[PDB]
Amino acid sequence: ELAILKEERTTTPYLTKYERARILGTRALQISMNAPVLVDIEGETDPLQIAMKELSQRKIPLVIRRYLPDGSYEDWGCDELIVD
Amino acid sequence: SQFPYSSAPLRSVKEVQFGLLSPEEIRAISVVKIEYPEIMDESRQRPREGGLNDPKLGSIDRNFKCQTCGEGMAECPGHFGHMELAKPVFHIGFIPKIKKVCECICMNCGKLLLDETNPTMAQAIRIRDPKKRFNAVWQLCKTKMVCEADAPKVVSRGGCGNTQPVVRKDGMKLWGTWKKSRDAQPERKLLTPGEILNVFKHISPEDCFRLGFNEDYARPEWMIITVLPVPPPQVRPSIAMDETTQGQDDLTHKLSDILKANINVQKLEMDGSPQHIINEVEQLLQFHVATYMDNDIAGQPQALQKSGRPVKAIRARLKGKEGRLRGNLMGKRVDFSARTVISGDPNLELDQVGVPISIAKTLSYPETVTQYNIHRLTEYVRNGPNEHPGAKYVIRDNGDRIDLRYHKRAGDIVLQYGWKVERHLMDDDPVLFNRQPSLHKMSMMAHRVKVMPYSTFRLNLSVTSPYNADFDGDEMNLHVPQSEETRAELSQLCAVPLQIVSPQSNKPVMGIVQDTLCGVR
Amino acid sequence: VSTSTVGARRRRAKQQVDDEENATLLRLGPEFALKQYDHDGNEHDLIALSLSESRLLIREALKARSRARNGGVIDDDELAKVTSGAVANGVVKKTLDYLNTFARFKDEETCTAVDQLLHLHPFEIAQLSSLGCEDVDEAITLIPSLAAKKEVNLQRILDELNRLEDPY
Amino acid sequence: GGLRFGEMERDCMIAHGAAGFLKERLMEASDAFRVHVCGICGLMSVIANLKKNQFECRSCKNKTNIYQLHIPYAAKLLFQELMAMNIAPRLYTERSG
Amino acid sequence: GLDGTQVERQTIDTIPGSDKAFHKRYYVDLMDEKNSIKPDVIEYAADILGDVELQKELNSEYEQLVSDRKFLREIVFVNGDHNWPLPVNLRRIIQNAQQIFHLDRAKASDLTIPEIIHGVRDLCKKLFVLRGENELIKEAQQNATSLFQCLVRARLATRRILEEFRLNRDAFEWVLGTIEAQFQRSLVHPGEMVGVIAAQSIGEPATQMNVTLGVPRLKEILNVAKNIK
Amino acid sequence: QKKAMSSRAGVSQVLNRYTYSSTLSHLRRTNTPIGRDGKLAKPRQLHNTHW
Amino acid sequence: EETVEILFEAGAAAELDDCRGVSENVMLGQLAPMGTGAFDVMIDEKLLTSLPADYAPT
Amino acid sequence: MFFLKDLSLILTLHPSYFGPQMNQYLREKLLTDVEGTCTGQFGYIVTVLDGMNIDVGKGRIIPGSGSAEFEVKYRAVVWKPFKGEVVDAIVSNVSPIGFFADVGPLNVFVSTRLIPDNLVYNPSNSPPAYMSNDELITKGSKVRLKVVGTRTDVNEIYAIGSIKEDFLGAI
Amino acid sequence: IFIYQNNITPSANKMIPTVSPAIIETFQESDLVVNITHHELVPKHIRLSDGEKSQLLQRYKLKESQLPRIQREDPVARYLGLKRGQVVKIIRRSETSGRYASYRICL
RNA sequence: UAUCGAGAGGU
DNA sequence: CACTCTACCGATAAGCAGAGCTACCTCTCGAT
DNA sequence: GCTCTGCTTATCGGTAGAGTG
Ligand SMILES: Nc1ncnc2c1ncn2[C@@H]1O[C@H](COP(=O)(O)CP(=O)(O)OP(=O)(O)O)[C@@H](O)[C@H]1O
Ligand SMILES: [Mg+2]
Ligand SMILES: [Zn+2]
Ligand SMILES: [Zn+2]
Ligand SMILES: [Zn+2]
Repeated sequence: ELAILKEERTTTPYLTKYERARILGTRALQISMNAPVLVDIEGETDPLQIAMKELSQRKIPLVIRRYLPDGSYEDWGCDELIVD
Repeated sequence: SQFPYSSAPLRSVKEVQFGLLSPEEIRAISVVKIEYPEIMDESRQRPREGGLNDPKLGSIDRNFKCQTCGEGMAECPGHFGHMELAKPVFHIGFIPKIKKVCECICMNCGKLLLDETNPTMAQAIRIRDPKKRFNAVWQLCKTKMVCEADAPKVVSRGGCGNTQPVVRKDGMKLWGTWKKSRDAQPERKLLTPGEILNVFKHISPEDCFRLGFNEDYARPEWMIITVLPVPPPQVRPSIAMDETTQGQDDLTHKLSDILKANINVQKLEMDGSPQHIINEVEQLLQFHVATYMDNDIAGQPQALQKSGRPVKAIRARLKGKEGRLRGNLMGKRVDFSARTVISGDPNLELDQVGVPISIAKTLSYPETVTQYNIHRLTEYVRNGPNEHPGAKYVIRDNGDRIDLRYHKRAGDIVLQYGWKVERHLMDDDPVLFNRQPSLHKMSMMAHRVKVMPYSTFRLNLSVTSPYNADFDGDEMNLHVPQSEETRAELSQLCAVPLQIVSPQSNKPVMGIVQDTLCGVR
Repeated sequence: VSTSTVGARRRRAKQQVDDEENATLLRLGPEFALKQYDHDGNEHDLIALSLSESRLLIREALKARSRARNGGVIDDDELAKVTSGAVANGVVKKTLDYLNTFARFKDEETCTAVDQLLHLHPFEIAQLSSLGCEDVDEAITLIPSLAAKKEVNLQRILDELNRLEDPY
Repeated sequence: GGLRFGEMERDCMIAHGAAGFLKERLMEASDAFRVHVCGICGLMSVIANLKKNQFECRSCKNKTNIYQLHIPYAAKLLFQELMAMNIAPRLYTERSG
Repeated sequence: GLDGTQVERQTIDTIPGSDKAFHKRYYVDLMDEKNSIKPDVIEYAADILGDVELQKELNSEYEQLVSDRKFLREIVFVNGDHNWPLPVNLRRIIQNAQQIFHLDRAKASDLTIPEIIHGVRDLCKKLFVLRGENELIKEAQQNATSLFQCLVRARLATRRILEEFRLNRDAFEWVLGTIEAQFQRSLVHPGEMVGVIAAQSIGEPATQMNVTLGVPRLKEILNVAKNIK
Repeated sequence: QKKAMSSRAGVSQVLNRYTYSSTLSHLRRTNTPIGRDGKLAKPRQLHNTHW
Repeated sequence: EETVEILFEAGAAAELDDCRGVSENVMLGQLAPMGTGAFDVMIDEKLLTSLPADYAPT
Repeated sequence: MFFLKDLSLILTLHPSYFGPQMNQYLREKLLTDVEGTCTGQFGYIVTVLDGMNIDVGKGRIIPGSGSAEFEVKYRAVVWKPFKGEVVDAIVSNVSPIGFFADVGPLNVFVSTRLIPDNLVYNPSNSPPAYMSNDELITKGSKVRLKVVGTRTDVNEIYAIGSIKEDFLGAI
Repeated sequence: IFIYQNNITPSANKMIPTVSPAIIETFQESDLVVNITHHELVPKHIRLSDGEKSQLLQRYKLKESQLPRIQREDPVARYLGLKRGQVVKIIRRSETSGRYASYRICL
């Protein structure tokens, strides 16, 4: 009902600075609780570092639910949002 | 995690429905009736049942669990009582609104003095907002000085024909003057709270709506007080001046005054009542119930403590810079904070802050134990709270903290994955740094810690400008984020380098200054 | 823990004592009103199930779940083992044996025949099918709600129901 | 004592868009409190024994529709102070329009 | 739709100058040989003169620049101010392309004229502030970027690209790609608390500062005073 | 004491002894009891007659 | 400003407060609908399915 | 009395469960948690319909905890008894204080004061039963009773019956 | 449209809403000596059709109460005879974008 | 490890 | 058909009372 | 102790209409 179909999405295809900070922090927390990591972990083992590696490879398994003023929303995966 | 488990689902608040507490509801939520003004049993220790500190109201003592909910003082929210009033009194906040409703309805049967047959009045009922509707209605009915029995054959609207009073406010009293039929003699009688209460209960549900009130939540007779909700001791705690000397809160004394004054209204109407005394004793109950809620009533003396200072009523608890909202809710004092004198350092990066060792050993960050940091964190635990880099607490998955000051076998602690170690503040931890007055967002920026000797916070000279800082005694404040999520907000949104250009004037707010600027020329 | 579609019921000034559940007076409480709502907000009549209906749904659902777990490849004691946990094995086994020994219309052919015969409150429709009866006198006693509805055929209903009822 | 994170520091965090940090400062780092409310009447009138696992709003005769909230202690205080003045501030966990 | 940190003062070059100086900088005449593009700056110089179909493009370019000049001079900036904060610093993008691609010389460009006019015209359709095909969205999007398009067209005109900046095909495609990327980066981000930022940006200077001025005048405005001094 | 409000505060003060100069100044101080509510400026200015 | 008068009027007129403002959520100790709070974060079940099968919950 | 009820369950998932079989885990978890349990509000949840196709939705990450909250909506067959409701049953035990009768999920107690007077408990008989002349209530006897009281433990519900009325008794 | 010279008595002013669905509008003859819509600072207001308004509300997913407002007594609203619920579109100079379309709905 | 005030100060 | 004579709603001020008055930080001292 | 605004009371006509010669 409230959900907006993928083909009719009008919001920005770039990850916002606010979405990035929340995604990195949220994913960091989940990693420190031993969530399955989707990238190889080499020498950089801090939760934030692993989360930043997953971000750079479009591998953070989270979805942004962007609410519009009327209450409807577009779900965007972090795999599909453009990272600078 | 510091909260003991509860099976009730955790949710956030999405809506606040305001309204008035009906007399029935006040009694339905109460856990004890408050009757006796003597706080103590008989100065023989323990609180008097039915008294203002009845233990059913809740526990504020470290060794007594609440006799209503069984929880310790930490969990117990406090529970309300109720106090029946011998005579109905006005709510001090609502007198001017009561006056408006009186001028709207017939003071005999309780009918809206105008009907939907009146075109302008029919327009006023159309207004969706309750507050605006009430005003549009009151602007019409104020001048209608007779309850019409007939619609404007004879079609009757249910009126009773009585003339309406001209209502005037005189302090906590409402006076109504009826004009007996040209000019003759008018007789102003007092509109007691009880009289108005009964008239208000006869307002129809349909007329309740047209007046902007609400049949379930804001019924107009609930503006008259017949039963008072007695707040628990959490709202009005006692304090001990010298260990063995304890005084009561201003609210506790004021409720005692209401209870005493209530008993004397019961003592008159049943025996020695010289009338001019019944009016003086009832007026005094109105006084205590009014100044208990609002002690800045214009035009009359303030209620005073025996010390001479005015009583701290509930209204004064909430208003002003120091009140409940601006002083406790929009801002408040916080843990994991620090403050000291600032100094400049030519040998620090722009985004660093030099933090005295003593501060870095007092502040802490709770790092979750994983396979990748368990060895590192055990080393901190062995060093303990007084040696840097060290640690202050070990937090179990259950929430139990292990205090590393008092653990003599700290070397025999084994950390489990998922535990937390509250380690000392350490190099490159992000922290929020701040100089007052906080005029714009770069008055609060995230810096990377560098732990350093001596007792000042160190700043790169080029961050002095956005902080408007210098080193003539200025002090600055540091705040430590406590989670992976709040660390990331600091490093990814608030960090100094992200702030070099400000949206204020699409230009930098930091540059080369002082020695470096003189020298570079 | 587990909750349903019916929500709200915020506090009102006036209480109510038309609430005590009495199956004789058709007072089934706040959860089993005549008009229910599904998980999309659409209005829907209450789904009351006779013993015979319920036997079909429960048995179908249990063997359909077993087939789905087998990628797409009979007895009640075996059919109840599809559930997860000894508490569920218990309630389901006790429910099937009860339905196995009191469901008159033990196949969907007869069941749809009873469905069309009956299609009047949804609670009564399930009672008439579950409780075998001889005469109208026994039906208006055990189901005192059929009193003031004034539209029988009841007897040929019971006669057809009893005729449709297979031997045992 | 702790430093005062005042209204102007609040405004700075709003400008930063640091919602998580501001929430944390004003809850976990200060007066975070858990209360139980009644799902029907919205008041903090619930009697909750946690070792007995029993909850009840006696006014509504309700033992099942009950929620816990995390709010500032000073918010619990504010709401109890409003109740003491006959104002009902009902905290609901669902909208209605 | 822009973030305050992302704009810089830039000159919109179709605004100043006389009509003669304007025409001298922007007009290309493929008929009059001495008013055409210099032959030593392009390789295809021979196949240029006389081409009426290529002159139709250069006319549509110059007519657009005249519209811009008329729009900017009669509606937006009547007093002639042509230096204004705008996103994406074009001077830096060009001088980086001149350095990255070694656009020194005295070397003829391999960049054809239709590539310039269509490249730039297609660029101004990819500067998405608002997305969606709705008629109102497309209108809002065109209004939102009108001024910036004028800035771009005033710089990336055929004559200037070839005579003045001396871009080749590799550099010109890079400038287009960079402009598109930097414009996206200059959009304000949803979630931005522009209210408090507005409040602090106006309030902070006031704390450090015959008609009434300064704080007493600010107070007259904000309070909507009925009797000003 | 019973009239602590409406009475003027700060008429008597603890004698400053931080250093000798501060004691001398404290014994020679004067106070204008106007307030802090109602800003104005006129009584705060250095008037010519202060010479 | 006018803190107590606002709240008295709100009771007497049964005002419904939808808690969408920044100040509401700050005083309720809730993540405010601003910046990092202007959206929700969901778990991407589709992207998790690219993990090997031995990562599966038991 | 059987119904189809539209229910839902809030499931919170720890991040270590954020793996490739997450949705299937939640569907199994719903069944393990809901099937066979009893509540006074809905009754016994007997079986869940279409368990392998339940739509678990998307998990909302809880701010500050990392864990995800799913609302698993489903439809089940539920059984709740009612005061006044007549039902059939199978007696499980007979004792001097009456008999116990299995009505599906739960067990109903009928006391001696709610048994007609001519039905007399006979321990010497084999097997023991409440007997009359043309009546016989031993273990395994189909009986038709009326639920006259429902008591709720939120774990198992307790119902007391009666055959002290018309058309009720052995069948 | 009734142009008066000095005043309209409040009693006669009540004869104005008693005459629907016909609409009476009053103007003081003084107030019309200069046409205010010719001023530099007053951009061109254009009333939206009933269809155009609906198109606007859907594009922004707006309730009517969420548009910026113009008072019924606004000089330009009176000039256009705007009634409650009607929307004007206003195309306006902008120093950041050149052109900007503002919408207001009449109270 | 009190509360209510007052006074003097720091940037 | 020319007069007043009073019941209306404007539009007046008109007087009034209260509401508000930067941020954070230090220390001493007296009364309850 | 000082500025502001809004809200609650008197004065001002102003008509606008029956009673009038
Ligand atoms: N009473 C006060 N209220 C609020 N902020 C104050 C204040 N007194 C000082 N400040 C803060 O401290 C700053 C004053 O700095 P000072 O050291 O007092 C003067 P300056 O203008 O920096 O240097 P100068 O001594 O070279 O003239 C103010 O700009 C403000 O940041
Ligand atoms: Mg300084
Ligand atoms: Zn308690
Ligand atoms: Zn009346
Ligand atoms: Zn309740």
